[PDB]
Amino acid sequence: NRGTVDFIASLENLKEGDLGILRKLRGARLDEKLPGFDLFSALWWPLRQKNQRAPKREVAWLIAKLFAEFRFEQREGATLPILMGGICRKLEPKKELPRVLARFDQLASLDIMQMEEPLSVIMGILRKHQQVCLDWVGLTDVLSFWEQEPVKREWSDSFIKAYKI
Amino acid sequence: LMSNDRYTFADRDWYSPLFSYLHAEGNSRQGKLWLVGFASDKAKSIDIWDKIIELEGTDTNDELLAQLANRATALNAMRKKPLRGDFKKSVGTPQIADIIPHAENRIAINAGKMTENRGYSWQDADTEYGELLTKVAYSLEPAQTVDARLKRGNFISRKPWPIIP
Amino acid sequence: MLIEIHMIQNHSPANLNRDDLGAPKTCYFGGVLRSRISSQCIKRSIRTSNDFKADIALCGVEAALQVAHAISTHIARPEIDYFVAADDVPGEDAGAGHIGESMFASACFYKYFSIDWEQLVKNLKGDTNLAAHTVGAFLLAAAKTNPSGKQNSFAAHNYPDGILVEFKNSPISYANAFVRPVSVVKESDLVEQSIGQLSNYVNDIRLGVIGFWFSPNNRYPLGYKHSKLASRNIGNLNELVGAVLDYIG
Amino acid sequence: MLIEIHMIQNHSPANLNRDDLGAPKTCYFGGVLRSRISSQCIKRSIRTSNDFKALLGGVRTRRLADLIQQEAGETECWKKAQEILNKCGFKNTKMLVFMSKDKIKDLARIVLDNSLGLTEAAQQVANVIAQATLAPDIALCGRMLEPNDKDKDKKVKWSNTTVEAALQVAHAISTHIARPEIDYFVAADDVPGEDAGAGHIGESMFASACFYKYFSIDWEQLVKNLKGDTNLAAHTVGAFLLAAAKTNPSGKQNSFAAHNYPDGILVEFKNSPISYANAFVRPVSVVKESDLVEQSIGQLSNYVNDIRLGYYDEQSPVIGFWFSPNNRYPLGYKHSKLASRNIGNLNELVGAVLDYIGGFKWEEVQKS
Amino acid sequence: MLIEIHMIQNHSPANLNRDDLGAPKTCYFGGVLRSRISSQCIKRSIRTSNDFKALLGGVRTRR
Amino acid sequence: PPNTLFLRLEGALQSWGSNEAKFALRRTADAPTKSGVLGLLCAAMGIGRAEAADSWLPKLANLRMGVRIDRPGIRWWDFHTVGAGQRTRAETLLSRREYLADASFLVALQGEPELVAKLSAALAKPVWAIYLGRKSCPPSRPVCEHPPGFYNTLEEALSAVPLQKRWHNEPLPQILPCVMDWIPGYDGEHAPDDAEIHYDLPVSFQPPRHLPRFVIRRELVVGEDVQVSRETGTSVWRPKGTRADYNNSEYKKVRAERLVMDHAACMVCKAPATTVQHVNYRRAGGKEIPEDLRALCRLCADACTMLEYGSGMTTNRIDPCDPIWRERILAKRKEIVEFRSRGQRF
DNA sequence: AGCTGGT
DNA sequence: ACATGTGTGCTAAGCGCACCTAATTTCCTGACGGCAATCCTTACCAGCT
Ligand SMILES: [Mg+2]
Repeated sequence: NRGTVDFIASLENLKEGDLGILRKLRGARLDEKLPGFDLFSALWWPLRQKNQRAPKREVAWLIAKLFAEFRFEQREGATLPILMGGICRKLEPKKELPRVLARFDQLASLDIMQMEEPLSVIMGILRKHQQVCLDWVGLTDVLSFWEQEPVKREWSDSFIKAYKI
Repeated sequence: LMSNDRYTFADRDWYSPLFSYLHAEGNSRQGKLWLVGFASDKAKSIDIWDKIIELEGTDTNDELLAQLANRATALNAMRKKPLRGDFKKSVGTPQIADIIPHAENRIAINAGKMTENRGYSWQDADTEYGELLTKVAYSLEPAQTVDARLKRGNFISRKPWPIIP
Repeated sequence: MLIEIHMIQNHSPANLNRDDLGAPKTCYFGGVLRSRISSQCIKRSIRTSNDFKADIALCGVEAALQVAHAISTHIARPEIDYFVAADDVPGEDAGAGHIGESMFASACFYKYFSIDWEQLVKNLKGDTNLAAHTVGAFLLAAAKTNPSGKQNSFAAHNYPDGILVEFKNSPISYANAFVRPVSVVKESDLVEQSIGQLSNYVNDIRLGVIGFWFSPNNRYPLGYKHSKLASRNIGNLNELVGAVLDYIG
Repeated sequence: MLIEIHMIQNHSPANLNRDDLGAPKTCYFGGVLRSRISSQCIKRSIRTSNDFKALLGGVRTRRLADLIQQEAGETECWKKAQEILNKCGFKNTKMLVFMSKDKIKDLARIVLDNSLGLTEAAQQVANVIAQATLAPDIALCGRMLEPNDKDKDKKVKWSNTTVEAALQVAHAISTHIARPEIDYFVAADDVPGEDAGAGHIGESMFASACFYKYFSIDWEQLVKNLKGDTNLAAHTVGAFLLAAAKTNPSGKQNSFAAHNYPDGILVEFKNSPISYANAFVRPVSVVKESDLVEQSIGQLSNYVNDIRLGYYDEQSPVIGFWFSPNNRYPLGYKHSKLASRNIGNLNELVGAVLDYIGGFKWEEVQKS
Repeated sequence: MLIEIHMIQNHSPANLNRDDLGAPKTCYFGGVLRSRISSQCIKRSIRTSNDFKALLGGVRTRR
Repeated sequence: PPNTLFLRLEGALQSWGSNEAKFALRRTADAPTKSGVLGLLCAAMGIGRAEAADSWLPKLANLRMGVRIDRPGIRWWDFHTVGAGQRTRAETLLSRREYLADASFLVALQGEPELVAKLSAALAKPVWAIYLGRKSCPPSRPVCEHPPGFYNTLEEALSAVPLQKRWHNEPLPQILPCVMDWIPGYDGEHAPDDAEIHYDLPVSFQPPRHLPRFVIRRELVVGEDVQVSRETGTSVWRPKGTRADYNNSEYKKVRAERLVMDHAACMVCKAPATTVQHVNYRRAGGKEIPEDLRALCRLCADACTMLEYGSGMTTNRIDPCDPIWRERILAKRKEIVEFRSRGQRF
């Protein structure tokens, strides 16, 4: 898509104070603080009048909050079920692998709003394994259509494919 | 018609009477071969069918035809495997028993081609089982998770193992 | 003239139809495995109880019914159970029972009915307005008592939500609406998504009669347009019964 | 005539029921995962509840000979009892047998000890087992009995053991998406050591959910299996109402003391029962205002509205009740003012439902 | 006679119980996320307390 | 001139019985039998019982035909427990039935147009509760589809009909098996040594007495005469709703109506007004009626966007008229007054 | 005197 | 979900950061409980209608 790329690139332009106030708004809707809504409006309004396709609003808000909290860099080919699974091969299959594996499968049966904390723990173990790159555009357009089961099964089969290799 | 602890309803049993006619009387010979099976328990008539099977007389393998002489044990052993556990008379997967007859009908149209062992064998007869088993596994594990895909794949590897009696 | 009671029916988790080994029965449609109750089971459940008997010309000239197998609008989801019957008398160890396994499934179903003109008039019994009275009983007696099953341990008598009655005479089941099993998107219900699929099929086929539609307190509209795909978005108990009564005569 | 009893219970993080692997029970209701509590666990916990002790009169045992041997000071009859039972039809120490406790105790003791026979002794023991219907827990839960046809005698018969269950407990369906939570526990070794580690690192799974609990009484069946009397029937109905409102499943309560109480009661008298599972086909997602209990009650009251008007049964109206304690949780916050007798107690609703049952009172019936 | 004790305690910023990866124990009570301390923690803190020495006497050991 | 009608057999379940069923194992065949479509025919005329034996089975028994497999459905078995003397004694009788699941067919009926002309007005309007050969198996497609025409040969008629497709990304059988009868090209012709015998030829109907017939296999690959059809008909609902309309031509003119209907003023916190808010998002608005909008000042419309953008987006709106959404609006306006940075836009 | 439920 | 209610009259251009950083040992449960029937007969025979 040619609309989400501008959103991710504009997010990468954000300076320290803006993503600090985005960091402070974890688990909080974009209403109880005025500056957070102002920042989201500035990020989210001008990309609908230049390109016809835009992500969903809740996906954009959640992705902005998570991006502020973790601060990765955008790189093609680094979606969640590849780096996930790649880290699962670096594990003991007896005990820890079912633990981390269940932590990953918790994402596949959740709605967009409640995934903030499971995505937080998944990206926390990603940060523990020193992962710098994450395809924010790829994550965003597989998350804006997260409610159709073909993309969920494709994401899971990507995890399988990265695990068997 | 009952799938008891030791039987699974499959199809017309053309496979059973092959040991005593391809080793004792007549043996391998040219001409179209016909098979009649009228099952009866004590004084109850339960079915009747027929089978025109192909036969030219290109020798015989004793052991492979011995396995072919009773596929009912292999089919019941495949049916009785449960989803997880080790109990001996649990019913297993009851929707495996609902796809066995169509798979048997698909295998058995070239039943004599399977009999003479030219290019049709046990190890490639179960390749047709895969599609119905994929869709049964789609019904059985309705989760888009990594784990459910793994159990679906392990469900796919199920096939009837031959028995030497 | 022909009566097509296209009926949706969600079900709370409970097993209703059992095969040899105890599983919920299944069918194959749309390239997927979907849950199924047998037409014989629901047809006998329409009989064998006195609430509907308030009909021997209709399930016996033979009989007068076409009841379809309950095709699920989505994929089958068979689950399994694990029960332990306790000992309740203190022995040297604990646990005593059969320690078996049960199994159940929750599904949203569909069916189709057929009562023709002479198939209801020659049914007769003793009247000519009986050919409207028995049908008028039927259109909501078909949605009166969920069959039977393991209700003493899996109590499920969920009443249906969305009911169609058509007066089209050409017998066509709308099962081709459920060629694609119904997926779930967060903003709509499973029953609401199934009813949207039924509505989307309804707007088709007319290109190449009416739509008498039942929604209790019209929570489920057949199409989110003023150009309603049924044009009869009403329904309250025996109002529909009497409206079919004076539709037939 | 049959009685419906509905509850909406929110629970603390707890594991009231587990499968073989230890996970809380789950069902795929409405296309999404819903937390489940098994009906048999609820039936057992209400059976063993602290108020049923005046009515707890059923025993499900395979050690019948042990029960005979306990009530015999010096007359050892435990091999003779075992062979009498073994030719009764049970074949082994036996299978599970349901009966009344005191009846089998005293009169099986008197019918077993006498040295008058061995074949007819087993026949009359089996008849005593089969006639043991004077217990209302058997009348509620139900009981059949199937002895073997191999390890028996051709001269031993069995009467019709038909007992219908007068209770249909539904499985407690969660009112939202199930969020199964994983608990990580260790076991401390009390004595120290070099390793400074745990005695047992283990797995436990717990689920916090608002359960829609659903029961149903067949009072007509409850008296067609408890003979012509109605006093015991009314006492059992009141005892179940108290027990269900007062007791909880005895799962991992020592580790999760979730003894929270039902925040909703809906008793409606009719001849066509209904579960409000379709009230929550749409999963309940909470908003910033209100709480999960109120949103669940709101969706339930919306469903009660369009099944009291769209599916109206004004031939037999609803006698819909509540347990809204001093109206803390009202039902009709926007339109549903159909709660005819909204109260804030429990003994009052017990007395009311036995009043529409018939001419009974709460205190007078509580003596059978 | 069943004695029950209901305690309302306000705690400072703390991590009094955690899982394998170090996050504090969380539960979804009422549909929202609440922090949680396990009952085994308070049970053993009662057992290994500064007034229960006269009441000790158990070892759930393997040695 | 149209000598053939193409019967369309399609449903969730269907079964045309085979010969190997006298006992409780009742089976089917992988083709609609001759007396598995002639029973449909007789029901479509509205008669049955012993009337079909005379002048209805021999009225077309001299007429050849051919069948086509759109997709080969799989064989399914259903448990069936007849209760006998239970709804004699309670001895429950037992059985098992064979069901062909998700199979579409196309039968031909060739030779002359008078009987086909009588038959064309027999599939849609005249009925006796027609089904797919089994009483409890409904036809899911209009059976009167594939209109008649002249195609002289069996293969031309059987391949000159468009082939459907349900969804776009669907597997399609590239070989369509054809079941055809025996054509006696000359008197004394003997059948080829691959033609299996099928026993679907009734000479009476009740009780069933039968004759056998010769069946010749035939093949059909797609492309030369048969081809895919237009699908359309979106089977995806996903409730509709428009969005993001600044102005086509009817927002400029419709903003002013409630601007000066309310006398250039606000409504909640009355003050000179700038813009218009939208309530009751039944339609986001290309054509808007003037009794749903809400001309309302800058700060409290910003508070309306406060409340809407937070929490659910949905289709229900704020409607600052009924006083339940009042305290939140005023509080959000207070923090708007306290914390707005005009130099940081908006 | 036959009939029917049991062996 | 910036535009449009200008109302004497509301500017604006240059400028926005780089780098070192993430550890491990060991610890992981034993046993007991797992359903019976009924879905064609060595068929005549005697309790009694
Ligand atoms: Mg204002």
